[PDB]
Parts: sequence; structure tokens; C-alpha cells
Amino acid sequence: MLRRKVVCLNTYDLVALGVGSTLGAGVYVLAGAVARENAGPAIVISFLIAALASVLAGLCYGEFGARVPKTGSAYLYSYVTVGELWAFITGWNLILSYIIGTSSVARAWSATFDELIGKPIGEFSRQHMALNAPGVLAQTPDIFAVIIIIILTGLLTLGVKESAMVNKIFTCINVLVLCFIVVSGFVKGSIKNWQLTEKNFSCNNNDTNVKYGEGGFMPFGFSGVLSGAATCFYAFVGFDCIATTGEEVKNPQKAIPVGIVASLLICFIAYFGVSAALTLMMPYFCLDIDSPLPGAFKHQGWEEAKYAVAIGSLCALSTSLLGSMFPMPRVIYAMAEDGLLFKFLAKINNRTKTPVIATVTSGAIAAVMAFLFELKDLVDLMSIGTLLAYSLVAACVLVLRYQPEQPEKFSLKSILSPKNVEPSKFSGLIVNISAGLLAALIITVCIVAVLGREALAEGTLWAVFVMTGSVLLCMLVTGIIWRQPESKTKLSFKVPFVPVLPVLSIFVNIYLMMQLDQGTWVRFAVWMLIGFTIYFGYGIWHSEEA
Amino acid sequence: QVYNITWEVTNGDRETVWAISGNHPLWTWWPVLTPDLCMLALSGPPHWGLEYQAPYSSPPGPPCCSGSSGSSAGCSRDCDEPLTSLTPRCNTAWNRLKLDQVTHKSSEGFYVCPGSHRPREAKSCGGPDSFYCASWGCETTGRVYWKPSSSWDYITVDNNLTTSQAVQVCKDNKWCNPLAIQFTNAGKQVTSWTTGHYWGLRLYVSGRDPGLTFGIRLRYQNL
Ligand SMILES: *[C@@H]1O[C@H](CO[C@@H]2O[C@@H](C)[C@@H](O)[C@@H](O)[C@@H]2O)[C@@H](O[C@@H]2O[C@H](CO)[C@@H](O[C@@H]3O[C@H](CO)[C@@H](O)[C@H](O[C@H]4O[C@H](CO)[C@@H](O)[C@H](O)[C@@H]4O)[C@@H]3O)[C@H](O)[C@H]2NC(C)=O)[C@H](O)[C@H]1NC(C)=O
Ligand SMILES: *[C@@H]1O[C@H](CO)[C@@H](O[C@@H]2O[C@H](CO)[C@@H](O[C@@H]3O[C@H](CO)[C@@H](O)[C@H](O)[C@@H]3O)[C@H](O)[C@H]2NC(C)=O)[C@H](O)[C@H]1NC(C)=O
Ligand SMILES: CC(C)CCC[C@@H](C)[C@H]1CC[C@H]2[C@@H]3CC=C4C[C@@H](OC(=O)CCC(=O)O)CC[C@]4(C)[C@H]3CC[C@]12C
Ligand SMILES: CC(C)CCC[C@@H](C)[C@H]1CC[C@H]2[C@@H]3CC=C4C[C@@H](OC(=O)CCC(=O)O)CC[C@]4(C)[C@H]3CC[C@]12C
Ligand SMILES: *[C@@H]1O[C@H](CO)[C@@H](O[C@@H]2O[C@H](CO)[C@@H](O)[C@H](O)[C@H]2NC(C)=O)[C@H](O)[C@H]1NC(C)=O
Ligand SMILES: *[C@@H]1O[C@H](CO)[C@@H](O)[C@H](O)[C@H]1NC(C)=O
Ligand SMILES: NC(=[NH2+])NCCC[C@H](N)C(=O)O
Repeated sequence: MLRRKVVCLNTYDLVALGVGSTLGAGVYVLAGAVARENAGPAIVISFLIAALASVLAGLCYGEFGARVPKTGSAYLYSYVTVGELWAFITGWNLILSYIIGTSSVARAWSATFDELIGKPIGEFSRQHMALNAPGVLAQTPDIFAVIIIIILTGLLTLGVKESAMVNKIFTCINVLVLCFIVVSGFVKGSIKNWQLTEKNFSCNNNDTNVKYGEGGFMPFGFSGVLSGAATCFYAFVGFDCIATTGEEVKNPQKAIPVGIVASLLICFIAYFGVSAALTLMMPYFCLDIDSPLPGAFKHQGWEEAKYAVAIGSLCALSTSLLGSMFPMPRVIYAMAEDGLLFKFLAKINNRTKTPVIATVTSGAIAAVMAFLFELKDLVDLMSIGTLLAYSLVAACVLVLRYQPEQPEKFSLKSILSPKNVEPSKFSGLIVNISAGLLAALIITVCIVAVLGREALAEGTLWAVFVMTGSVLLCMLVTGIIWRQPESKTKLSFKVPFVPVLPVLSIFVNIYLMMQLDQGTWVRFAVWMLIGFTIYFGYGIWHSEEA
Repeated sequence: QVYNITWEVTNGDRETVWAISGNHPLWTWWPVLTPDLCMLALSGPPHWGLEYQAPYSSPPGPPCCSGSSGSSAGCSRDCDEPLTSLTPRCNTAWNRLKLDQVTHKSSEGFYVCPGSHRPREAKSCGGPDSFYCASWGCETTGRVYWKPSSSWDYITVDNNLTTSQAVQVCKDNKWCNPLAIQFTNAGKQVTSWTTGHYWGLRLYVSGRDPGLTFGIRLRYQNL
């Protein structure tokens, strides 16, 4: 289960690649949905948390790729450093992330395009299609999303690769459109939309079943802000492409963390500005369901701007879409070549010199998911998968820092006051055990803080006792990990506060995962069950290291 | 002889917000005053959201889509969504539902303290801004788990409608937080009601425990 493997572009190019792969459906489509349903004008805060949670993850990646001379996805790093089972879990979560990201971005692009032409494809879908299961499936299937995914999968199978020039052009267009949006919001938008009261709880359109909430800047409270941040973590995904660049880099491991951090900061700035503009131009409740930014522009009289936004979004939603599709066959091929997945997925077609079968299977799965599930459901599913993957990466960073350089009974003095200057097998085992207990305890803390939120507010003895014990014991275990010596191995990039920052990253990721809906958790559970079935029935016995 | 008697309930600004009338002899009619908790907040402290609402004004806020009138343009679905985050106040129907829940939850509620009519020994209970509830023990009545009572306070305040009876009234966009005020034997024996006696009411919540000041007075004429 724990078998381990034997292992130009400037910083600005990496930043461009990350920004192009990150900006997309998160801001052009989902920002309005979050600002209308989960948060209000406080969506700006929701992004901020979502930004920090991302940064904590990105920093880990910087160290998590610094320990492996080869450059590859997090699956390769895990399968080289920690173990087979952990690496399989990470790769399965990455596969879910990429597939569901393809599905969600394809849906967002299809919806935007259909909006741009008067919803004729949607009208055809309502007329001729219906799933008859709104409880778990989408109201209307997205046939055009399936068509887009089919076309792009065909392009990928025939050898189409990442065009850096086209990505840069589209990213420049998208950034110009976003800057225009921010300027137009600061010009036309007014602060009064952030101070609405019951006097203004009316919409010029006569839509019904509106959620007005408290009003003002935080209509739905900090719980709504946290849910909005969990949803907005969707937007910040896509920096992994910098770590999985593949192409040679001027600085193999020093530019990658800088590029990731710069891309995350730029994305946070853009999201903050655009969400503030959206919530200042139009009331949060008024935000159009079909297209929030064009609706806000129309509300202020700048209807023509809907064209400009349409130019920007379709660009971003394109660059993001490929950003979620190009890595998709690579992870599957890597896992299959290692034997964790079915070996037939690792067969490269001679004519195309590409993993045709893996690409086709991933594209079919993504097309089906985009056909059957709503945008928000896919968004939350990919968010939970990516959050688990990032938590796993942070745990790897926390663990590997204290393990001895590779080729039980214990005492209180040894555990708390080790005298060895460099890690020993005993210290590494202590850190492994402490990481496991800390993960379990953080899960308990998040469960009690979310499920028992009202109970904690009520002050019931059991909830308060459990929360206090869990938090203080988390601090104690973090101190235990703190006392253990760190590996003397020199690293090109390091997480500054390795005893705390990875722990905080894990805690934030798990909290955001808890913020998600029950249906998202059920879908994630069935996906993880499928992955475990594949690994324990096939992966263990057919592993290349067996 | 018989007079046209009128019991009035006034907000903190001493403006009548509720009233009941009847033909009775003086100091013989002691009805159950049923002012709305939101009526006391009209033109009151900023927390309740009615600081700019005149007495006898209609309840503000858009109607709930679940109300008896059915769905309409701009109808609110907050009255069906969870009331956790909502602040207990009176500026919207869902906020009024949250206020009703707060006043009807066993772990929460509201408590009432007396004003100028309190004995001098209670002078350490604070001023009107404090709502005469500067510290525990000043409260004389209210709906709360400790169930306060006073052998000299002139009124007892409770919730008039149970939660179930009030949820639908809230969803109809009507005043749906009716208090029940009952004159005590000491209050029945008191005659200074012509000058008006004032109380402060504070919600028992995890936080500031925001409150208001209300008053009860008597008017009468020949009939
Ligand atoms: C017995 O006394 C009551 C109460 O007397 C009222 O208060 C006294 C302090 C004194 O100021 C009196 O002059 C005064 O009437 C009598 O009930 C009141 O009757 C008058 C009319 O005779 C009502 O006047 C108002 O008239 C408005 C139209 O001009 C009308 O819109 C009002 O309705 C709205 O406002 C009232 C409050 O003013 C509110 O309660 C309603 O629900 C509605 O929103 C109102 O009809 C008074 O409002 C009546 N009540 C009060 C408390 O003032 C009663 O007629 C009298 N009976 C006899 C036999 O003498
Ligand atoms: C405050 O509490 C009082 C007391 O519970 C409420 O008074 C009650 O109001 C209901 C509804 O109007 C009355 O029901 C009616 O009863 C008559 C027979 O008396 C019947 O013919 C009607 O069809 C109706 O069912 C009830 O009798 C009445 N009880 C008393 C003691 O007055 C009052 O509605 C509550 N709300 C307010 C704002 O005061
Ligand atoms: C009759 C049907 C085919 C009409 C539907 C419209 C098509 C013409 C659209 C649907 C999907 C579109 C594609 C979606 C995404 C892209 C990626 C885009 O390239 C990038 O953004 C590169 C970025 C990177 O490499 O990271 C170039 C256009 C292209 C192929 C688009 C070309 C036009 C397509 C095929
Ligand atoms: C990038 C480096 C230099 C700084 C990293 C700082 C983070 C570790 C901090 C910044 C903001 C923090 C968050 C701010 C607010 C909250 C909400 C908090 O939960 C509540 O307050 C719930 C209250 C309720 O029940 O309504 C849980 C932790 C969390 C996510 C915090 C987790 C830790 C975060 C991400
Ligand atoms: C929200 O409603 C309030 C009250 O209706 C608006 O405030 C007043 O608007 C009028 C114009 O209709 C102005 O003449 C007043 O000077 C405003 N202030 C007051 C009355 O204190 C407010 O403008 C509305 N806000 C939005 C964004 O619609
Ligand atoms: C408002 O309702 C009317 C019918 O009452 C309808 O004709 C109109 O289109 C509605 N406004 C919209 C849809 O913006
Ligand atoms: N690499 C991925 N899995 N990305 C999926 C799409 C998410 C992207 N951040 C967006 O804004 O739409």
C-alpha cells in the first residue's frame, strides 16, 4: 500500500499560464450566483478567504514539487514520496477535479454562448429534452456542452497541444475586459447598493421567490460568506498547471512557486474588483440568474457592454476550459502506466502518439456529467475534490519535512524532548502518527463547528467540551510535531512555517469542504468508493512496482 | 360613574402605538393589553429597524411567497429559508419570524424591567438607555427560563400567541409579535396610570441583548 517510486519559460510566462487557466467561469458566471444566493456584497470577503485557502495550498505545492527533481502533477510527487495508496487517492481526486472542471466550464461556456444568441439551443432543449429528476439531476440537459466537449476531446486526441501565443492573446483580452468591468463598476456603480434596506427590497423585473436577507453589506451573514468562499474556491483552481508545466523553465523550482503565488494574487485582485463592481452596479438580489454581469450592465443603461463582456467571458471560459482538459488525460495515463488504473488506459496510439483511450474516456465522462448535472453541482463536486487533493498535498508537505532521508514503543522524554539533531525513524513515525491524529482531530473540529454550530451558539456542555478538547489537543499535537527535528536536506523552496501553515491549510480546506451541500458529499463519497474499488481490486495487484 | 376609558401603550418616545377602549367605571377595568412588540419599537432604537416609522404604521417589508395572498412580484422566500443568520427585528416578515423564534425559544426570550415607578432601592438599575436592566435582578417580568416575578411590579408581560399561531401571521406580512400584558394586584391598586408608567424590554440573546422602552398610560372622558 505504501510502495514508493524511483524518480524556455520565464516566471512571467508561468504567471500568464496560471492566470489564463484560473480566470474563467468563477468570475464571469459564478460570481453573480454566489453574490445572489450565498453571499451578498460580502462576496468580496468570500473571495478573500477563498484566495487565502488557495495561497496556503499553492505554497505547499511550491515545496511539494521542490522535493522531486522531476516536474509532474501532485500524483507523481505523492507516488514518489509518500506511498502508493496516498498517491492513488491524490490522483483520483485530481482526475475528479479535471473531469468536473471540464464539465462545469463547458456548461458555463455553453450557457454564455446560448445567452449571447437569445437562448435558441436552450429552447430546443426544453422543447425536446427533459430529465424528470430535478432533485438530483439538471432541469435542462446541456446538449451544446456535450458537443463542445466532444469537439475538444477530438482535438486533443488528434494531437492538439497548448498554444502559448493563443493563451496569451485570450488572457490579455480577458484581462482587458475585466479591467473595463472594474472601471465601469467604479464609475456607474454606487455604494448605496451595499447599504440596501427593506425600503429597497424590490426588483424592477417581476421575478418571484427572491431572497433579500438582512440587506446591507452582509445580507446572509458570515455563514453565508463562508459558503460563498467555499464556492468561490472554484475560481482559484487552475494554478496546478504551473507545477505541471512540463516544458522547460528558466528556474526549475524557484520560478514555479513565485508564478503560482503571483497568479493567485492577480486572480484575487481581479475577482475582488469584478465582484465589487457587480454588487455596486446592481443589487445583489437583482443579479440576473442567466447572466449576472450583462444583467448588471443593462441595469445601469450600458446594454451595449454585454457584447464586450461576451467577448471577454468566451475568451476566459475558453482558456479555462482547455486549462481543465489538457491535464485531464495526462493524470489518467500516468496512473495507468504505473498500474494503479486499468492498463488499457496507458496504451498510446501509434498513429497519434497520444493516449487516445484515456482522453476519450475522460471526455465521455465529462460530457455525461455536463449533460446531467447543474453548474453549481459540478462546481461543488470539483471544489470538494480539489480541496481534498490540496489537503493531501499539505499533509505530504507536513510529513516529509520530518522524515529521515531514505536510502512501536516510545517514552515521554523521547517524544517531547528528542535529543537527536536530525530526524530518526522514531521521529518520522512520531510525525506520521501526529499528522494522522491531527487530521482526524481537525475533521472533528470542523464537524462540530459546522454541524454543531447552533449547539455551540447555544452553549450545550457536550458541544463546547468536544470543541475545546479538540482544539487544545490539536495545538498539543502541532507542538509535538514542532519539537521533532526537521530534515537537514536543502530545498529550493520551503513553506515558511511548516509546523503551522500546512496544518492551517488542511483545516481551512476541510472547513470549506464541510461548507458544501449534502448532495455534493454523496457524489464525492460514491466517487471515492469507485476509486477505492478500482485500487483494492485492480490497483494493488497490477501496480508496476508490484 | 361610567367613563369612556382608554388604555394606551406608547413607544419609548411616549407616542401612542396601541390602544384599547371601553365604557367602564374608573379603576374597575383592567383588560389584557396586547400591543405588538414591533409597535413598541416604532420610532425606537435603531436595532429594530423601525426608528423612522410613525405610530400605527403598517408593517414594512415585502410579502412572503408562502403567505395567504400567494406569490406576487418581488415576493420573498426568506420566510421559508432557515432563520439562523437572521437578526431578530421588525423591519421584514422573515426578521419578524426570527424575532418570534427568539422570543419563543426556551434558551432565549425577553425580559422586562421597571422604570421610574421602581423603588429607590433599585435606583442602581440604570437609565432609559440601559432599558432599566443594567444588571440581573432588576427584571420583574418576562418570558424566560428563570421566570422572573415581582410582588410589587404593576404588570406581567408574556407572549400572546404560540409559535405555530404566529408563523402564519408573520407569513401574511402582518404584525405577528403580540405581547400579553396583565395588570398585577399592585398595578390594579395603583392610580397614577394617568401619568403613565414605563418599562424596558430586552431580548435574551447571545450578544448585546438589544432592547427598547415602552409605556402604559390611561386616558378617559365622559360617556
Ligand atoms: C371612546 O374613546 C375612544 C378613544 O378616544 C380617543 O383617544 C382619546 C385620548 C382622545 O384623544 C379622544 O379624542 C380620541 O377619540 C374613541 O375611539 C377613538 O375614536 C376616534 C374617532 O371618534 C378615532 O379617530 C381616528 O379617526 C381617523 C379618521 O379621522 C381614523 O383613521 C382612525 O383610525 C386609525 O387610527 C386609529 C388611532 O387614531 C387606530 O387605532 C386605527 O386602528 C386606525 O389605524 C381613528 O378612527 C380614534 O382613533 C379612536 N381611538 C383612539 C385610541 O383614539 C371612542 O370613539 C370613544 N367612544 C365614545 C362612545 O365616546
Ligand atoms: C392574543 O391572545 C388572545 C387570547 O388567546 C387572542 O384572543 C382570541 O382570538 C381568537 C381569534 O380571534 C378568538 O377565537 C374566536 O372565538 C370566538 C368565540 O369566542 C369564535 O366565534 C371565533 O370564530 C374565533 O374562533 C378567541 O376567542 C380569542 N380569545 C380571547 C380570550 O379573547 C388574540 O387573538 C391574540 N392576538 C391578539 C393580537 O390579541
Ligand atoms: C456547428 C458547431 C461546431 C458550432 C459551435 C461553435 C464552435 C465553432 C465552437 C465550439 C467550441 C469552440 C472551441 C472552444 C475552445 C477553443 C480553444 C481556443 O484556444 C485557446 O484558448 C488556447 C488556450 C490554451 O492553449 O491554453 C481556440 C478556439 C477553440 C478551439 C474554439 C473554436 C470554436 C469552437 C469549436
Ligand atoms: C498566506 C499567509 C501569509 C496567511 C494565512 C492566514 C490564514 C491561515 C487565515 C486568514 C483568514 C483565516 C480564516 C478567517 C475566518 C475563518 C472562519 C472561521 O469560522 C468561523 O468564524 C465560523 C463562525 C460562524 O459559525 O458563523 C474558521 C476559520 C477561518 C476559515 C479562517 C482560517 C484561517 C485563515 C484562512
Ligand atoms: C433605497 O430607498 C431609500 C428610501 O426610499 C432611498 O433613499 C431616498 O431616496 C429618495 C429618492 O427616491 C431621495 O430623495 C432621498 O434623499 C433618499 N434618502 C432618504 C429619503 O433618506 C435610497 O436612495 C434607495 N436606494 C437605492 C439604491 O435604491
Ligand atoms: C411583469 O408581468 C407582466 C404581466 O403581469 C409581464 O407581461 C411582464 O413581462 C413582466 N415583466 C418582466 C417579465 O420583466
Ligand atoms: N484545472 C481545473 N480543474 N480547472 C477547472 C475549472 C476551474 C477554473 N478555475 C474556472 O475558473 O473555471
